[PDB]
Amino acid sequence: MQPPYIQERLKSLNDIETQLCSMLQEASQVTFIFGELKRGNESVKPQFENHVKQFYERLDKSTTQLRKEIQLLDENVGTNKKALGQDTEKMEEQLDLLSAILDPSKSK
Amino acid sequence: GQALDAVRMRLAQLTHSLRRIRDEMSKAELPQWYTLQSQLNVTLSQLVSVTSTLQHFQETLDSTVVYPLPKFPTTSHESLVTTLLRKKNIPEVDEWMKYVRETSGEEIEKLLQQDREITNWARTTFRNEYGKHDFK
Repeated sequence: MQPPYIQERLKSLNDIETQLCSMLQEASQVTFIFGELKRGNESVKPQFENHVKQFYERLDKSTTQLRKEIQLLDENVGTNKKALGQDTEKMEEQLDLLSAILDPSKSK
Repeated sequence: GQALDAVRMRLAQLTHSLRRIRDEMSKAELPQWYTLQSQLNVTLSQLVSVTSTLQHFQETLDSTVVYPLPKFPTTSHESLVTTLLRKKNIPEVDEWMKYVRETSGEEIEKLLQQDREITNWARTTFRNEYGKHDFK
């Protein structure tokens, strides 16, 4: 499996696009609510401020976190290799098989 | 005549752009999406410029009075004259805004001022929201 650092990096990226999807959804609801606000019912007027504020705060911190990720790219620089040992490990397992062949009491 | 000349040249280039987008859509194979977007945006902004310039010079167009040429023969070209003379809209747009008005349907004036205050309030609210977070 990959080293953990890459794991939380990909988790943060996934959070980033989920936040973008949430921003698009909230844009959909604010566009929806503005229609009836133009229609002329004032009951949903208080919800408009909350929706706008949450939309803007969702737009800002997502870009901020993505900026942090791109910054991490800046200092992460400088921080078949398996083949060099690959034959060796193959060697090992083959002899292990011979051991299983060599002992008739373990072939069950 | 200067205003109508500018209208002429701009509408001619708009028609040229329409002919362009036409003969690149008429091909049996659709080009790349990006070229279509570029053509769409260019032609559509050109239509915007057409609308704005036609708006600017309404007085010159209105002042002009239409009259057929003495040399132009109407006996043989009456069909051509009637073709340009007619101005009634295409019917589908007509019932289109008829259904639109049907759906839409001192009271009207005070709703109008209520819309004014909602517009101003929303503009101020979004100005405040933009000012809340530093975007630079």
